[PDB]
Amino acid sequence: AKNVGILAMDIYFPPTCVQQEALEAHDGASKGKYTIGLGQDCLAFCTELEDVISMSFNAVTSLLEKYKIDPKQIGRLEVGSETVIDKSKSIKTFLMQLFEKCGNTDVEGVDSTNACYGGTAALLNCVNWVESNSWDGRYGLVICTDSAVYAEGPARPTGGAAAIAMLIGPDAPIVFESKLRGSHMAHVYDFYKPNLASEYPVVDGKLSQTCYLMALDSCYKHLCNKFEKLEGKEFSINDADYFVFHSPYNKLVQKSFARLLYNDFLRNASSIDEAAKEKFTPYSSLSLDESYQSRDLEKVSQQLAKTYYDAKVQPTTLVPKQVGNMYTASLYAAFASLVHNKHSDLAGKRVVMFSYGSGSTATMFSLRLCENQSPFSLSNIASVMDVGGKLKARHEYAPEKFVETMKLMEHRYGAKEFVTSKEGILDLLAPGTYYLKEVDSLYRRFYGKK
Repeated sequence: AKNVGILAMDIYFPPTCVQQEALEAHDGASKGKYTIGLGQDCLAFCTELEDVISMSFNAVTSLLEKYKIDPKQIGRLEVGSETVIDKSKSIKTFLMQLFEKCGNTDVEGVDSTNACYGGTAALLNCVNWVESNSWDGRYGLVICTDSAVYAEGPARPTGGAAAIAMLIGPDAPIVFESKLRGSHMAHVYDFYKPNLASEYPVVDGKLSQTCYLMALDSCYKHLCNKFEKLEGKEFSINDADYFVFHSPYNKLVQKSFARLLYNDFLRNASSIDEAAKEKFTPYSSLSLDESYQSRDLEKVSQQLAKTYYDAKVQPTTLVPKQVGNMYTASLYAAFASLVHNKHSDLAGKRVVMFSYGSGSTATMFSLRLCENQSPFSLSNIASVMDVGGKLKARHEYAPEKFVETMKLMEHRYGAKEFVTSKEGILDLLAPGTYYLKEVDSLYRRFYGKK
């Protein structure tokens, strides 16, 4: 199996959304608190008719369909999600209905979990499966799916929902540079969900910033070390064409890329020019511990990174800014944004990906993009995903109707024995979309289509 990586991708997000500007006004918030301070424009959200299962159905069926993939040709199916539906029965098992109809039940894979990192863990397991002695010559299929918008509180504007499906196989247009990565994992209580009966997390804002930056620095350092062994030169921001990040909100993306410039400063890397050096020098006496909480450092790193950001990062932001936090699918939606925006110039380029999940688990890994024939080509991936079209076909909710919907979702969370209400909503879903009809008295969920 040569050149293993991503062959095909498709993406689903709910058409129902709320504009961040309007939400600012609805809340008691000063203008631009969300659109500038978070860097977020719009928030897609599941109504009562949509959930992680239904969104996965849309994305996988669309992928299978538009790339003309025989479902019998899937040898492994894996799911990343932090959205808990059952404590025992995996989301993977639900998705198997989509293969049973073909009689394809000999399929490896289950669910991977750690916060926003589960989709990455699955992706890597699937790539490793293709390269392994156990590979049977069939495709791997990875699903990242998540939905959560807190009905109340300060975290409500940072919600979102999507499912991404990725077909994995040899001879790919998107190739894993297998040795060029670094991971960081640790036992921390930065952000976790310890109360099984509620969606509210315990958050330690203090620890969480320290944890995320520590993971990012550490992944970058490990990847740089690997690069130095591989290519015999020190890595800098100049050695990749694009940097793609886990993108819960856009401001964190800006800070993340800027932190990489600071790292380059510390390593006296060649991305750091004359003037940049002089900008960072006042901060050369800061300890690492000190570096994580310095606002002044943040702003200078931001000033330095500014020009590189528009070239290397900005094209990865379309979907996350228009949809919101997609949790496990976030990084892959940023990547999908990149393909949408730059497909005709991506052949030959290096793309660095950074995946994070609180608790904490993180990996920075590198991809090389390649010219390939359709249907497994960058151009055909951009065409199939139709991100432009999906964005044009959205339906805006007033913040009012949005808040009522979130209260409704709060009511249906971990609940049994109800029928969803289709009146006014089904009209908004595109033709062929899966939706939740009812959850019976034994918590069993039933779906329709269209």
